[PDB]
Amino acid sequence: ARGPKKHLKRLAAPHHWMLDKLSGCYAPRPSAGPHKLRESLPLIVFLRNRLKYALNGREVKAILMQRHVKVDGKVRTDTTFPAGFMDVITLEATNENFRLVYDVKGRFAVHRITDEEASYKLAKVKKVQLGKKGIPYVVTHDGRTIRYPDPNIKVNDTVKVDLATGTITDFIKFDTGKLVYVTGGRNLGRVGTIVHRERHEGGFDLVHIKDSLENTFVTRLNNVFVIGEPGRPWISLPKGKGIKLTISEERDRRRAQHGL
Amino acid sequence: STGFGLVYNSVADAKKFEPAYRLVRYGLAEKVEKASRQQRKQRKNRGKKIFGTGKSIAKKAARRNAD
Amino acid sequence: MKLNISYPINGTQKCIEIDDEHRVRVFYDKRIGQEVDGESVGDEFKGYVFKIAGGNDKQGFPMKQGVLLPTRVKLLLAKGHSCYRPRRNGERKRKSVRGAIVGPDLAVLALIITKKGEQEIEGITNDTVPKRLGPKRANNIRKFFGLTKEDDVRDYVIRREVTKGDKSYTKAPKIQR
Amino acid sequence: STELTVQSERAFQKQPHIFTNPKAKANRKTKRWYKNVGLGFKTPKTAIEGSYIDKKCPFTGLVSIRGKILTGTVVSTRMHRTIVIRRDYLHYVPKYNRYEKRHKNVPAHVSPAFRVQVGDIVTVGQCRPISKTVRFNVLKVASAT
RNA sequence: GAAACUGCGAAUGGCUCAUUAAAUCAGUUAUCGUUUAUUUGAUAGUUCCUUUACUACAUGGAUAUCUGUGGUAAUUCUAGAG
RNA sequence: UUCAUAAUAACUUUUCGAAUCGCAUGGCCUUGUGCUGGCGAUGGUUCAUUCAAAUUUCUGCCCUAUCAACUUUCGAUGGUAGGAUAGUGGCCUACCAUGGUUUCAACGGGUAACGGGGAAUAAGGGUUCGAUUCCGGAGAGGGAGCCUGAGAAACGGCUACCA
Repeated sequence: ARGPKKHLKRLAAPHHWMLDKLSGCYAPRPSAGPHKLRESLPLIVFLRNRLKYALNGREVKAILMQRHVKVDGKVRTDTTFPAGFMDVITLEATNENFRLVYDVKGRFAVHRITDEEASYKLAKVKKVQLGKKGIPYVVTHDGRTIRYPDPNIKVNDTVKVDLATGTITDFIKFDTGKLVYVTGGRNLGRVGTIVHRERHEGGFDLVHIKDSLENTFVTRLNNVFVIGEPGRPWISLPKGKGIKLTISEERDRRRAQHGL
Repeated sequence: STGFGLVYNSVADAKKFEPAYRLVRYGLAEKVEKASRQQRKQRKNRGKKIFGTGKSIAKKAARRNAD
Repeated sequence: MKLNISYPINGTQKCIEIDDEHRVRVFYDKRIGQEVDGESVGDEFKGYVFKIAGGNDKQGFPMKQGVLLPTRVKLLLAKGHSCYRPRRNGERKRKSVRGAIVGPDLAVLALIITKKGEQEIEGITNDTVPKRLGPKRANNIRKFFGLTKEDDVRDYVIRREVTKGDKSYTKAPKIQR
Repeated sequence: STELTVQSERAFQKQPHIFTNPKAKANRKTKRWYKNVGLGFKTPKTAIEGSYIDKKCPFTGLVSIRGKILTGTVVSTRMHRTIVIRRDYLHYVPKYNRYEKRHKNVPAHVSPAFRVQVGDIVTVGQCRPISKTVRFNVLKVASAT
C-alpha cells in the first residue's frame, strides 16, 4: 500500500541478472522505460559484471558522464536504464558495438556485431490503431510509437527501424514456414521454423515449432518473435544458433574439446 | 601472492579517477582532515533550530540583558 | 506602557515608555485600524495624528484583527492568514492569539505616525533614513525616474563602492527583463 | 418472472442512445438493437422479436461476456430475473487416497429470452459485477425433455 | 555564493504480529468496469469571432531574504512599519 | 461493442494554444540592429508505453453439537429509478418483490491463530511446528476525523475526545 516501491532486495530480483548471493544486501532496481522490470537489463549489470571494465557501481557513474554510451543512438547518462531485447549498445572508444540477444540457456549474451549492421533495429506489433485527424500510427512492443505505416501491417508482424532517424524500412508477415525467436518461459532463447497455430476462442494462441535438428516444442504466442525467412536470418545470431542440446550431449563436448 | 594492479596512462588521469584514500597511502594527494561524525550531526540540528541569520538574534541578546 | 512608534515617510522608529495611566486611557475601547489624535495622549505629542493598527500582549500573544472581543480566543490558522508560519506545505496548526479591542492587559501598542505636530523629537521626525534596496525590473526603473520608452535603460543604476582597506571596487544590480 | 406488462414502473425504460424516428414511416415503431455474444454461441429470435429492454441483459445491453464459462443444474427460481445454479464436484484427500463431494451455489442473472425451470442444465458466462452476489449471465437452456 | 523564495522528495526504507477463520493468503483469471507523478515514445497552424483606428517590440502589483522598532518565565511564538 | 474515428447542432461564471533561461555568434544581405540559423536545458495538451494502483473469477483452511436452526425493525436476498464514486456494486435513498444460507455442518464459541515460500523427524505412508533474513497483508498508546500532493485516513504531519 501507499504509492510505488523504489527498492529491490537481492534474492527477490530475477535470476537471469546473474548477480552474487553474497557481497551485497540490495540489487539495482531498473527504472521505468520502454522495457518491463523482468525482461529488461540495467547498465550497471552490463558494464560491471558482463564486460568487466568497471569494478563497482561508483566507476559506472564516471564512464556515463564522459560520455560514449549510446543505447538506440541517443546517449543516456542514467545508471539503471532498462535496456532490453534488440537494443543496440555502442562505444566510440574501443569501436565496440553490441546487441542484447538471448542465449540458448536464457541469459543475455555479449554479442559483438559489425559496425555497420548496428544501424537498424528490429521490433514487433502490437497496434494497429487510429489517432486524431484519422492518422494511422503503429506501436512497437519494444518501446516506441511510429507514424504512417503501410496499409497491410497487422498484429504479431515484425518491423525494421532506422534507429538514427526513426522511421519504417521493411516488414515481415506472421505465417507458417518462417524463422521465429522465443523470448519467454522455459523454451527461452530458441529459434525455429513454425508448423501449426491453434487459434482458440479467447484463451491464448499456441504455436508448434521445429528446428534444424527436427525436434518439436510448443510455446505461447506473446513470447514468440519473428526473425525472417527460413534459413535466412535478418539479424546476425551468436554461436549455438538457438538449437538447445541435451544434458549428456553437452557433457560429451567439453571433455572432448580440449587444447591447452 | 596475487595482487590487483591498475596502470593508468598519465599522472593527471590517475589522480582524479582513483579513490581519495588510495592517493593518501602512496603519498600522491593530501589527507583530508575533517570533523568527527557526532559533532557535525549536532551542528545540523542546532543550525536548523534558529531560522537565522545570527545577526538578528545576537542584537536581541543585548536587549534581553536589560530585562 | 511602551508605545511602538514608527514614521513611514522618513523611516525612523522609537519606543516611548509611559508608566502613567492617564496618557494611555485615550486608547481604552479602541479597535485595530482607526485614527487617533496626538494632543490627548500627552505633553510630548501635540498637533500629531496617530494611527493605531496592531499591538502586543503580556506573556507573548500578538494581536490579530477581525477577531473582535477583549479575549484570548484560540484559533485555527494556515497559509493565507497571519499569526502562523507553516513548515509543511498545506499543513495547518491551532494557535493561541490575543483579541482585537485594547484593554489594560498590553505590554506594547503598535502606532504609525502620519501627520506632524509641534515638538519634533530627537530622531523620529528629525532624521530621514534612505531605503536600502533600489529598483530592479524593466518598468520599475522606468517609472521611478520618469523615462518612458525612448529614453532607454543602462544609465540610472546605483554602484556602491565598498572598501576593505586599499581598494574601492564597484557593486551593481542586474536589471531583469 | 413478473412478467408480460411491458411498462409498469414509476419511470420509463428504453434502450439508451437508440432512437425511434418520428417523421419516418415504417412497420417497426419500436426500434430494436441487438448484439452478437461471440465464442461460437447463437443469439435467439425471442430476443430480437421481443419487447423487453433490460440493462443487465447480454443480448440487448452493455454487459459484455468475458473470462470463464461455467455450467450446472438449476435449483432456485423465485425472484425477478435471476437464477441459482448448483454446481456439484469432487475434492481429493491425500491422507486416505479417496474423494469427497462438495456443494457451493452460483447465483446468475437470466435474460427474459430464455425459459428456465428447476432441474435443468444451464451454461453460464462471467461478466461485469451485475449485483452484490450475481457476477454471471445465462447463455443456454438445453432441457432434454 | 551564507541566507531565504520557487520546484522535488519526505507515501520509499526500517520495525513489530495486537486484530483477523472464506477474511488474509497461494496458484489461476478479467478490468470491452477505472485512475496513474516520474519514464522513454509520438504529437497542437483552427485562441482572433465580421476582417479601417486592437498592449504583442515584451504587461501588473506584491512578497521574502535583509534595515530596524520590540514584547515574552516559556517553544523552530510572530506584531508593527520600511 | 453504443469500440477506434469522423460529421452536423450549440453550450462553458471558456482549460490549454510558450511574456523561460545557459554555451556558441554563424549565413545572404531586402547592411536593419533586421529577415533567417547551431548546441542543450525547462515547461506544456491529448494518445501511447512503463512503474504501479484499485476492485474481481475459480478451488483450498486448526479444534467444538456440553453450538440446529440463521439473517429481514436499524438492507437481509433480488428488480426498477436516481444519488455518490476515478470507475463498476444496495456502497447509499425512494417505491416495490419476499427472498438468501443450512447435517456435502450454516449460525455461534475457542485459538497460549498473522497467511504462504519453508523447518524438524525419516523404509513406505505420515506426525508436529512456521514470532523470525524472501513475497503479500495489518498497526504505530486506544478510537474516530482530515489537509497538502499523481500517491496518505501519513503518524520521525495535523484537529478533537479517552487513558
